[PDB]
Amino acid sequence: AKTRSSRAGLQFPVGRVHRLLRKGNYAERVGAGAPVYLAAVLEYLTAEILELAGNAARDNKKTRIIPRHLQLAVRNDEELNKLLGRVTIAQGGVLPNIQSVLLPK
Amino acid sequence: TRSSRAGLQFPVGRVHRLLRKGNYAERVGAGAPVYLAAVLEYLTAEILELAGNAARDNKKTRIIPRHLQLAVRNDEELNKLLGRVTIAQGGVLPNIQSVLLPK
Amino acid sequence: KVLRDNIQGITKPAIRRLARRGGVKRISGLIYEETRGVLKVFLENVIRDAVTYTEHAKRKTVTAMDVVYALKRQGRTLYGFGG
Amino acid sequence: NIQGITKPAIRRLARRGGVKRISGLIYEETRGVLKVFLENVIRDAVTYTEHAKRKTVTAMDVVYALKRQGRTLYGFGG
Amino acid sequence: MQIFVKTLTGKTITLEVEPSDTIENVKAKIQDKEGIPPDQQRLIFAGKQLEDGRTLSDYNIQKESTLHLVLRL
Amino acid sequence: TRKESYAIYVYKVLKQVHPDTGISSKAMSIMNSFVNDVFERIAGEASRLAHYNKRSTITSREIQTAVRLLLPGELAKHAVSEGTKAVTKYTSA
Amino acid sequence: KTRKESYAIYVYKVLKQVHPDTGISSKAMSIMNSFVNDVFERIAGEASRLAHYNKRSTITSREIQTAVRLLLPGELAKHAVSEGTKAVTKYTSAK
Amino acid sequence: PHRYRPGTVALREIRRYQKSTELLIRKLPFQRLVREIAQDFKTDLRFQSSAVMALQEASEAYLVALFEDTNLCAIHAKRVTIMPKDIQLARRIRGERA
Amino acid sequence: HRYRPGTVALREIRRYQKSTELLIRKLPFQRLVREIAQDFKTDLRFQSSAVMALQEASEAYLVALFEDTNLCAIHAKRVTIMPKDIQLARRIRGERA
DNA sequence: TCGAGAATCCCGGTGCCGAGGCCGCTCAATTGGTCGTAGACAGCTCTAGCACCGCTTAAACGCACGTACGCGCTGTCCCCCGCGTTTTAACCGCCAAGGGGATTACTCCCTAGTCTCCAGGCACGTGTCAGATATATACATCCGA
DNA sequence: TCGGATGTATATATCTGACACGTGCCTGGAGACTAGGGAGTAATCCCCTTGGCGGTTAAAACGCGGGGGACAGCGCGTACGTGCGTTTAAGCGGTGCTAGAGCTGTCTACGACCAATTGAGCGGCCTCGGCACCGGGATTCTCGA
Repeated sequence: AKTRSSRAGLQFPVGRVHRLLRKGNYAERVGAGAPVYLAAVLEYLTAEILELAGNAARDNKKTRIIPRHLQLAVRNDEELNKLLGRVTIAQGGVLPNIQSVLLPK
Repeated sequence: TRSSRAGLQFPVGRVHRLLRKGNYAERVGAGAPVYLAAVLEYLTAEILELAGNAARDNKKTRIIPRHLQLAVRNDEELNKLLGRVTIAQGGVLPNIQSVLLPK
Repeated sequence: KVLRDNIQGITKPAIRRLARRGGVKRISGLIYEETRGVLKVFLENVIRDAVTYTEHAKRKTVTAMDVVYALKRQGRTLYGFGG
Repeated sequence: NIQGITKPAIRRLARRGGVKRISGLIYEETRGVLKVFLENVIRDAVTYTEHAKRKTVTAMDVVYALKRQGRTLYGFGG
Repeated sequence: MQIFVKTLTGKTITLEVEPSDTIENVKAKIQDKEGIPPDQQRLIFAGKQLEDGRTLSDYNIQKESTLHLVLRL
Repeated sequence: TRKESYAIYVYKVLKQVHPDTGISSKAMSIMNSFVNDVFERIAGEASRLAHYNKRSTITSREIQTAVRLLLPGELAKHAVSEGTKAVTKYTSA
Repeated sequence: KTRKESYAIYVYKVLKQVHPDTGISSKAMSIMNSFVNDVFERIAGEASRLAHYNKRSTITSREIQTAVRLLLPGELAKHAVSEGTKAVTKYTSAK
Repeated sequence: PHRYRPGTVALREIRRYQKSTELLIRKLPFQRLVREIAQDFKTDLRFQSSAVMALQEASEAYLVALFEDTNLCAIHAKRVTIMPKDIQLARRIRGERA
Repeated sequence: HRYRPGTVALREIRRYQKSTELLIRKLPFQRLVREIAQDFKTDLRFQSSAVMALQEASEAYLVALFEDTNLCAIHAKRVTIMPKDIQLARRIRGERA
């Protein structure tokens, strides 16, 4: 196993994260365990979001993913919505909610 | 010294050392601390003048956090600068709704 | 070329459609002016921030990335244009 | 314990705001919202003092936790 | 520089004020040219209830401005 | 000129999760921006905590505390479990 | 004992300069110290972010001026830049 | 002569525009307004198209959120129609200067 | 004799909003803080200044929320606050889900 | 409108402890100076923003008409408010003990830094099918006799 | 409660431009080794927190008369939704053209380190005057008549 990412069985890169952390003036010195942890967290979050989006896209009998599916997946999950409570997504749209009293009787 | 040359009160050297050791950037120029000290001194002088006027209004001689709160909340711009903040022992401004007043 | 009285470009049906997306049913005939004013002040703030940002850049063209920076500064960051 | 916040005390606290009349359920509503607020604040403070590797909660930890939520405080060295 | 103030009666009266002119002085002007005591005069510009003592330059009230007034008995 | 991004890695993760689903360009840009934002937030919080604690080196512990700080409860638990598993796997060899 | 550092003497000098006969309390000192630290932190952070943002590894007067124009509101921003440039030109006049 | 009762077509538009995802305001008037606004701060400024698009998206999101909060306030007041006072009240409670 | 309702209420409004002291009793607040911190960890020790700071922050937050509730209540053409006003203010503020 | 009673503010006197000033001392801010590189400048090169002309048509503006909804007036019934009496626990003041925070001194090992070598990802290029358009039809829904 | 006219979801051809994939290469990442400063560990001290007991008194709790306020019902006159016809500017499709963003080479002034030095800033003491507390009197609303 030559590449560092292959050592930990991870998909996200490790050298790129290490270099970005070093050149990002975050600290005087950095350890040898930070990049793997950060890459694992990022990969987990991306996998969660991607699987939500894939399920949403499948629910609409399509094949490719469009920003509306991402908006639906993000706004249909409570904790993910709270994480992005102050973020606007392009072309996402809104959730189809109508106030009950406005409906005809 | 260096603050004497610029005719300022705040220390240039302390600001320079804090900027250098606060890893904000790889290197810093020689014109930064003077500007920062001047800005800080202007802001604190404005705040102190407002607080002193407020204290002199109430026939006192010392400044207590209530005077600082009144001075900050009275000036529009200073209020909007310190929007999401709170001051200990400050209080609230004397406002009552017009409708709540008796007929 | 001088430009003036452009605020009328935002037509009444556009504002009605914008309200209809939100979920409003009935609209009074007076909200258009304050809607235009709110849009005006929001645009003024964002444009001033972007203009300052590009002025520091020592250029004469305003890119979308400066707009992204200015939007992020006010705590309303946006995804979909890079950076 | 939680019911230790007396009805006259919350009545006075509201009176500082400038409200004239009070209904019956406001006491319970404020008790609930105060419970939520405290839960969050001392949870953050406990996490900070956990990483600090200490058995005592310092006012600096509370100041940092308050700042982290955009509710910074002046008057305690932070 | 001159502005205008309209009451709920639809009458708009010109006010000849200055940036250094204060709300106390402007309400004295309403006293002089209308006779209404300031304790009933309540005023809104841009949805903000002004106190008495500040200056117009602080709020940067532009020329030709129209303010909204009521008489609170 | 090179324009670095997180395209191929996100594509690999998507292929691993779903076998027959495709992605558009705008969605890929959205994911890249989201990843960059999350990375910036975590790194900044970790650096601030390390400077608060009077230390001059960033390690796994401050990253773990930052993850416990920002992310919600169950998300933090899952993320910390995945991170500790990854780090012990890396240090085993 | 720990040699803790503060801004008490400098703000005391400023208060004496602006008002001859006025006293102050300890809580006011703590409040002013915290306010000064907060403002300095905000300005320095924004300036450093912009300096590294426009592909540069050096922080000078210019990005500080831009930040002062950014966070500070209009009229006080103009007063601050005027005071800062006056101080800078006075300092560079001598040597 | 078919005459729908008031509100039915309003419901139809509400559903139709909520389902869709594209923007609503025309482009050229918005570009003219943006150029005129930017004229004051500095003269002879050239704008990229993507910047105008981003401005339009941000304004769209902000206005939609404000209208939603206004509708919430209006239904709280025991009414059906929104009024400017609802806009001012929502802006005040949100914490932004009115 | 007797006082008509609404007068002494205004008297208390002026008196309390003029002063600058806290209203919540210290000991019950300390007990509640200790018990609510017992969940995340046991046998925890607190400095007094930390408790004072927590009390100040909580009081400020509660006063702000009460003022917003009063504003909403008067807007709804009423004089008495009600829990629906509290929930509406919390929802519009963007904190409650 | 007019009557009095508490409530509140102003004044004088007395006592106390936090702030302003003073003295001693150690460490961080000056100062004269060398050396490497960040960038200001000159140039040049190709790209995209601006102006515009003509055609098309879907969108915008103004009008008649009708209805249902914001608003004022009336009444009822009920529920916080202001007093008065009885119950209790907060706070002060003090006394004891210890354990955990802050400091110092020693040791070892983890990472920045350098060199050499190489393959992973990016710019470039190309074939192709997923989905938008257009068309036609059957099912769901809404107003009124 | 029903039925016709309307709008909406469903099925189907089709043609295209965005998307997945093959290729070359070059610049960043990995193997190997050093060297030292930062962090971990072990004692040691003493300061702040926890604990408990007596009192006293101000605050808290409970009950009652009652007048003001929330809420529902009715009447109305207008402001906005809906449909139609008329006007008009947005959008699309090419065409020119020049200002200016972006990359390259230079050489030059500006900032980091290091060695000797000192005085500005911090800790401990004190003393006294500004502020807190109490008694007393003047004023003013505020509810009844």
